[PDB]
Amino acid sequence: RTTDPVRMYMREMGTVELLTREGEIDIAKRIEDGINQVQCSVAEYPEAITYLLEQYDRVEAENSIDPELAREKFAELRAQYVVTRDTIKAKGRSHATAQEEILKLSEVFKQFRLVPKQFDYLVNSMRVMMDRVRTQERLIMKLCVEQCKMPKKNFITLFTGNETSDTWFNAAIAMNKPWSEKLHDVSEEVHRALQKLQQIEEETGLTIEQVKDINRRMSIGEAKARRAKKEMVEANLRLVISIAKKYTNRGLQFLDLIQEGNIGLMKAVDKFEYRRGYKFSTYATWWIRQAITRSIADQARTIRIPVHMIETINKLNRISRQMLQEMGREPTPEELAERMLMPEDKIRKVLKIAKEPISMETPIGDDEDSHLGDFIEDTTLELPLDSATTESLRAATHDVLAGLTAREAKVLRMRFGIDMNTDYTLEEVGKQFDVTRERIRQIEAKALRKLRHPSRSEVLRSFLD
Amino acid sequence: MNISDVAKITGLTSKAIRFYEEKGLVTPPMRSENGYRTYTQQHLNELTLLRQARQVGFNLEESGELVNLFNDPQRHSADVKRRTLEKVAEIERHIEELQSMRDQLLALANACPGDDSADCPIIENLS
Amino acid sequence: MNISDVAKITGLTSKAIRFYEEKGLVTPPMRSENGYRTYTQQHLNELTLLRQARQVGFNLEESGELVNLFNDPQRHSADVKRRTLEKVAEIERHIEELQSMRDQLLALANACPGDDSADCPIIENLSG
Ligand SMILES: [Ag+]
Repeated sequence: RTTDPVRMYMREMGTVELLTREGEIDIAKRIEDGINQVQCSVAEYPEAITYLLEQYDRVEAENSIDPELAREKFAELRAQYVVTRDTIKAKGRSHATAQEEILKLSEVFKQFRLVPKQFDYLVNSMRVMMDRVRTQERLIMKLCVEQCKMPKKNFITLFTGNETSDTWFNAAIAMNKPWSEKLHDVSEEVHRALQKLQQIEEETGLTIEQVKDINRRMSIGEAKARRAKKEMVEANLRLVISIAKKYTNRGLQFLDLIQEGNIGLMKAVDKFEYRRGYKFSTYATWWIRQAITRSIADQARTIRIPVHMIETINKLNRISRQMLQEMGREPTPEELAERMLMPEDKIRKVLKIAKEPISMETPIGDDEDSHLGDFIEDTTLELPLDSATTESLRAATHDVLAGLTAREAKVLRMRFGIDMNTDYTLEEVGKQFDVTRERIRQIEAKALRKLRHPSRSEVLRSFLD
Repeated sequence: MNISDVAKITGLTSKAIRFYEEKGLVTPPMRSENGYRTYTQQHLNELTLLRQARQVGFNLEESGELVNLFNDPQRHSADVKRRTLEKVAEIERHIEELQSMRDQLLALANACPGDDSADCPIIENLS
Repeated sequence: MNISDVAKITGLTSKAIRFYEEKGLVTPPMRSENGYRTYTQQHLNELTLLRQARQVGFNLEESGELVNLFNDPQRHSADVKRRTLEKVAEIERHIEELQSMRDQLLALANACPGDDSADCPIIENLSG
């Protein structure tokens, strides 16, 4: 109903409701619940044991805790794995005490020492395992729902049963099935995929239904964490629109700084760690100001000056404003250089790269008839010299060197590149004619002694200007 | 446990230990899965030992040969003692040649306190 | 006069004198229409003066000042005297640093000789 994107952005902000202090700690506790759901669901995964084993191998060569607790508290899950592996895989998979040992392995996981690089690896490995089993189910659906004339409802009732051995394949060749009698015409992909599913199951050491509900718990916890992150970032858009007042200069628009503070607040969500007892606005202020300075350093300038030189030139502008207020006169580079504790040539160098280049549509004249661009000199200049002599000297060499009735002109035209593509040295022109370099040098000196005399090369002499 | 705060505690700079990390001088620490590097207290002991070796006037090759036999239970202190003896013998040879230059030169430059006359007997005798 | 026999006279090679030419302490010589450096008798005197110090009597930071004051040509025999007094002050600070280093090495480097008793803590005592 409007035309400004920032006003309907404010409308979408006003659609959601803000937070009080108790609402802030409630959304922080919802973030904690969304994190800890994945933290306890990953304890039931068999690859977490190998992940903690490679973590113990990484910290073997190593406020903070002592490393002895990292050496001791990263090896009991290996013992639980080697006392569970004789029950979860051997002597049948469907067992109650095997699931009790699985829960015992899961309840000893709280020795986290959380690192954001460590958290990505288990999520990535479980996501590509979920992607592998999902494209396995997708290719099975492509070979069974689309082919052999049976709908999607005749697949899930046999898919949810075992999905381990060959019983589900000839379960789809049921009591009559005249449309699905093509056995060997469809077997060639499905048993090759079932062997891949079986080797995946023997890699994880568990049936496909348990890892299916484990990945469903992963998706549920990730969706709940995403909704908690969404309400956290939506309740704090007043923070970015209230912090974006102090950086409202004419280098960028408002919306780019707002959406950079949005990703700064999104980083501050996972960098919050609310158990210290602080508010989200106070710690998020630093991250959003960092994102705002990063956007005003990378963007808001045609010539992209980096963030450290942006910081030094902002300090130089503040020192120049302070010396303007303390003196009244224009700030010389000497006082700014001695107050910056930097040499003066670096001060003038960062002063040279002062601001965005004058755009092409500024009215430098008296009216709006002639803008900029009608005053720029050509860098690729084509002078009367550069247009006339660059061909007339070529014609003069083609006229004079044609009088050279031997191979000296043929070895001199490739000595510099006249009527040739690649410029050659004496060695490359030697291998064609005269492999000893000094023969070509002596014939070049003879051609020089023939051409340097002001008798017939005076037209070549007049081209020195 | 990072490298520049430990350099500020030990009195060093980060450029020196980064140049030691560039060559084969300091043992490479494990990456802390970020844009930083952690230090073992044994690595800090090797760092301050190499700083004490460089501050007194040892060349960095012989101090590297000292820190290669550091933080290990072998620690042979006879061949490296002979190597440091050859190092200070080369240092004393440098001292001997510089003092040879010192008592070779210093008896010829008494007069001519900066006049505009183009006559000096030092350069025509040396060359 | 291409500098090859001149290089055998002065006792150097083309690379060191080329590096001297690229620095701001040697006067620009003559190029005899081929890019080759030409050195006259005064240039030969400057070359033998800078090689009679850098390889014999001085380092680059003092021989450069000597060859800079030599092409004045009004030479001074007391500016070089206070220059070499500052130079011998610098090298006497240098040799007192090296003799303190030698005394510290002889104080905290004595250990057992070559035998079956390894793991000497003398390197740990030098660590501090
Ligand atoms: Ag004189």
